Amino acid sequence: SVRKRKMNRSSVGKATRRNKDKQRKINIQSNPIIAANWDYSLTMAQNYKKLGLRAKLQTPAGGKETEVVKKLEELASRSQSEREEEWLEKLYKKHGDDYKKMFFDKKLNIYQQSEGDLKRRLLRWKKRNG
Amino acid sequence: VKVHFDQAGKKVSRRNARATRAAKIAPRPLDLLRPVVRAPTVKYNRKVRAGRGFTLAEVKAAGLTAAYARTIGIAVDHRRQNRNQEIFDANVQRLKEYQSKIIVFPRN
Amino acid sequence: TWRKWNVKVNHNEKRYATASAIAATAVASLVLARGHRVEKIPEIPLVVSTDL
Amino acid sequence: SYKKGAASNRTKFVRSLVREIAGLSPYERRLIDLIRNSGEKRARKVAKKRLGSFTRAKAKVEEMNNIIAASRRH
Amino acid sequence: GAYKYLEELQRKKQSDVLRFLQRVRVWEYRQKNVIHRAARPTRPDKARRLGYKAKQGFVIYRVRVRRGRSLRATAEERVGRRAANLRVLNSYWVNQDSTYKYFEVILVDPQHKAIRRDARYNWICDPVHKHREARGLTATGKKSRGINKGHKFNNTKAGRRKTWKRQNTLSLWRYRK
RNA sequence: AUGGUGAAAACCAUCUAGUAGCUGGUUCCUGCCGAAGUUUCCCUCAGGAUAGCAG
RNA sequence: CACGGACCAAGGAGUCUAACGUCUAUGCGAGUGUUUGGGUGUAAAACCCAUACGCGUAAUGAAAGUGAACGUAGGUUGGGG
RNA sequence: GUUCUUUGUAAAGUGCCUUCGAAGAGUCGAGUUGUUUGGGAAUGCAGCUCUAAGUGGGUGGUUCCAUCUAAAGCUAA
RNA sequence: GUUUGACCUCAAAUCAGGUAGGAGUACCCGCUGAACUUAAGCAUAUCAAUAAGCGGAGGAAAAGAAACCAACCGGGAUUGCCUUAGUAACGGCGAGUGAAGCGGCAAAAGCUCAAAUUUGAAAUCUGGUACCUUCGGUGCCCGAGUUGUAAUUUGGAGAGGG
Repeated sequence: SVRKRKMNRSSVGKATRRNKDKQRKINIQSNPIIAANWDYSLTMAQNYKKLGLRAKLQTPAGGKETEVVKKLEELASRSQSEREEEWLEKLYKKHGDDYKKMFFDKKLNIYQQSEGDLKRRLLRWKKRNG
Repeated sequence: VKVHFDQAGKKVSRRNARATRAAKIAPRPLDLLRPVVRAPTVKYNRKVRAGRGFTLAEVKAAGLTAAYARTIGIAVDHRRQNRNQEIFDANVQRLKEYQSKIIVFPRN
Repeated sequence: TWRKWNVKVNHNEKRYATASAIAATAVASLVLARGHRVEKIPEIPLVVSTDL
Repeated sequence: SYKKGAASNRTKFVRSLVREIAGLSPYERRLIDLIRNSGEKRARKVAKKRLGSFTRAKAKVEEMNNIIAASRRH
Repeated sequence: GAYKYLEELQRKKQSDVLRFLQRVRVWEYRQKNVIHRAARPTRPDKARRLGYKAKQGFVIYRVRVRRGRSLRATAEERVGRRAANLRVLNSYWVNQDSTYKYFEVILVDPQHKAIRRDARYNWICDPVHKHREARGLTATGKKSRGINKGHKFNNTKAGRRKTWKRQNTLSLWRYRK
């Protein structure tokens, strides 16, 4: 070759890259419980059977719980705004619990929300307050 | 004249590709849960094979939603139709069994 | 490049060959003829304990 | 075709509105006169030659019949 | 809104209203250059349904081509050479003469920061779309390449040279078939 | 033929290892067997279709 | 007749592949073929294999069909043994 | 893993009930002159002439039935 | 108002910020296109939807989420491999040319516009400039933009409310 002949001849050197070992021994990255329980001497499919978890959901072409309990372990384990709360205080002190009067009201209930909207927000308000 | 000298090479290529996908998609099983489908044409109708994707109907009957189905790794097809009754039953049972097996991790 | 490099074999014939090859390992005279200084070995076929 | 292509009051309105505001094309200008003089028979002949198929020319001459009848009376 | 009325108005092309607009514009476009920039698209409904937003970075070049290879693709190719920084998106017919045909080809500036942002159009900034018209990757180019789906397009679906090279070169495996 | 360079009809590079009803040449030993010189139509002229002789 | 040979060293010409057969050997046998692939591996080797497909296994016809025991799957004559 | 901040009558999702509900034209197609193919139902494309429809339109199967929704665009392996 | 002012259009500049050319070219995408050679002379078949030439890209490209294939107890984006198969089919049936659906596998991922009003408030963006924790954020000014920029929707429907 023309260009390769110069690169071998020059005193610049070549951008030598040794990256063939890393193409096989790939570290697991996305789960810490797996990161501890993964034998790199074994293959992909062999590591899955060792754990318990399925490696393939289809019937595979060709031929052929210590860890899974720890995954079930990690499976065992919103408020309202200041204006919204203060606005609900105005409605409750005015009417009480008359939602029909509350939604036919114009001065306090400006955005013409339904009975179901106002009462739901009042239930959340009655949890944080009286 | 092409020669496939790389038959051994490309199997090692494909295996390492699956190995990377295993490393990156750590707890998940590399591929999506595909349906069970009856093949077309008089010659092949006795054969029952892996289909592309389920349906909105099969997904809805299983007890989950279409957009959510894809996030849990169920392949969903929208152009496929549920004409046969036996195929419909077999796929619904396949999903319900799959839903008993899955362990969906929390987002916290 | 497109010379026939690899050879297709019958899978059964290939299995026959390995069975024959295994059978010939337990003969002792056949092993001596093949090479292998096996005069001072206790018995054939030689089996060592699993702790090896 | 569950979503085949229902009537849609708006689309019908727009099509008929444009149908009059645009006026008439030269072949149609000839065609409507050809209906009143030479009859619907020869009108379908000229329309079939002008357009592609006869199935187009039927609905075309039928549309011209609707235009002429609605114009003079109402 | 109006785009339904315009859509239907553009159907009746030889009708009295649109006939008159043709004979005025055909004279006006002959006064101007072969390849020149229109400030706004004359058929804006068509511009939209071919992917034109009236924001900074979109350009509508008007182009003139001779009559009697395809003319739509030649129109796009001519503006590609003149406006090299731009990327051809789509083109459409506006007006024609006995001697010439006119197209209003729409372009996008990939260099303009209003396009490098929004994700609906930032795909055109990717270097794989340099001269889409010079490779027949536009609407009219893909049309002339015979690329659709069906029995009709069997010999020219995924590259007519690709299917030829596949069919007329011998393939041999390690363990021969 | 394609593409190019030169010039008071040319050359260079590829297609092209172009196509031969042919010319010249074809690389170790020994043993054993061993011809034919032609029948009949495809018409023959060319190439063969067959029988004969040697396995 | 003629064509080749001044001499010497080295180089130098029935090869490789595909398609289709011939015979012989090997494997198995109404079946047979792992090697497109997948699994595995001391890593282009070797070792395993799913579903299919290839060819063969049951014929007689031209559009439409039918289907092989009167039977020690025959009676005789021969016929290696 | 470790924290610092999360707000706004904010952003969605799901089931039921009620009222509506627009989808690309000098394009589809038609005749013809060339190109494309081994293409028999000019396949595909281009040139030129004319040029549609909305309980629509394209493609196939023996009188219906099945199948998609062109004439806009993006996208890894 | 015989002034003046809106726009639209055409200009301008050694202004500010950019960008396009050329090289490489095995692969890919377009465009253009011979002849020696094969059937007997050569118009097709045939060299050949080749070579040369021209234009354009990238790490791949192209293709792609059906206006698809089918005729079945239906499949379901695209690409590639195995097979279908040297089959259908075409070819002075001859040199011969030569698919495709199904099936097995490799790899798998879907979505964005245009479409009917934000109309109780262009909710959007460019640029300049001042700072900041600078592949950017914020304030302020300017321009674009109603000949429609944002949010909401793309038939798998969807939206309005309850």
